Amino acid sequence: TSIAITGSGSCRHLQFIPVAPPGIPSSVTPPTEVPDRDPEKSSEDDVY
Amino acid sequence: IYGWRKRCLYLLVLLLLIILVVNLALTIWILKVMWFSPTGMGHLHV
Repeated sequence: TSIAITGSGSCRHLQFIPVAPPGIPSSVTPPTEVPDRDPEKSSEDDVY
Repeated sequence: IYGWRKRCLYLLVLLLLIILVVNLALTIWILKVMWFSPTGMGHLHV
């Protein structure tokens, strides 16, 4: 009745049975890079 | 002359005044940067 030839293993990104798939995946949102910097400080008590 | 006697007397009073003023300034400093409490220096306890 039906034949479904599908990829796997090293063919993960490949499907070979034409089902007419219109699937268009979205794009990964760019996350803001958050580098952490801890330089030394002179005392803010110098102000007082 | 009691005049210059009194003059130097309250001149010495002035000198003691300035030493007291500077001492209070230094002690308010010594209290501020120390976060001083009867428990101890800062938020810890010695």
